[PDB]
Amino acid sequence: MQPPYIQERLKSLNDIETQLCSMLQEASQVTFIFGELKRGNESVKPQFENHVKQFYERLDKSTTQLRKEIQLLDENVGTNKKALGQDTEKMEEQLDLLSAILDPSKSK
Amino acid sequence: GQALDAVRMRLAQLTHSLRRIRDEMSKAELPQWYTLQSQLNVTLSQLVSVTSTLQHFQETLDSTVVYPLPKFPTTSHESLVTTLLRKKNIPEVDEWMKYVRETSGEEIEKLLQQDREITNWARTTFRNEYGKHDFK
Repeated sequence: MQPPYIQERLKSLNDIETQLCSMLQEASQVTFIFGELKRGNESVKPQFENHVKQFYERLDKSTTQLRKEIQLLDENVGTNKKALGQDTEKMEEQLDLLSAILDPSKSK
Repeated sequence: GQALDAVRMRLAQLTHSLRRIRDEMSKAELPQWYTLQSQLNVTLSQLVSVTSTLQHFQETLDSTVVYPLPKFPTTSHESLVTTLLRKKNIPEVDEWMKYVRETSGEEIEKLLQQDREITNWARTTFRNEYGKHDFK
């Protein structure tokens, strides 16, 4: 499996696009609510401020976190290799098989 | 005549752009999406410029009075004259805004001022929201 650092990096990226999807959804609801606000019912007027504020705060911190990720790219620089040992490990397992062949009491 | 000349040249280039987008859509194979977007945006902004310039010079167009040429023969070209003379809209747009008005349907004036205050309030609210977070 990959080293953990890459794991939380990909988790943060996934959070980033989920936040973008949430921003698009909230844009959909604010566009929806503005229609009836133009229609002329004032009951949903208080919800408009909350929706706008949450939309803007969702737009800002997502870009901020993505900026942090791109910054991490800046200092992460400088921080078949398996083949060099690959034959060796193959060697090992083959002899292990011979051991299983060599002992008739373990072939069950 | 200067205003109508500018209208002429701009509408001619708009028609040229329409002919362009036409003969690149008429091909049996659709080009790349990006070229279509570029053509769409260019032609559509050109239509915007057409609308704005036609708006600017309404007085010159209105002042002009239409009259057929003495040399132009109407006996043989009456069909051509009637073709340009007619101005009634295409019917589908007509019932289109008829259904639109049907759906839409001192009271009207005070709703109008209520819309004014909602517009101003929303503009101020979004100005405040933009000012809340530093975007630079």
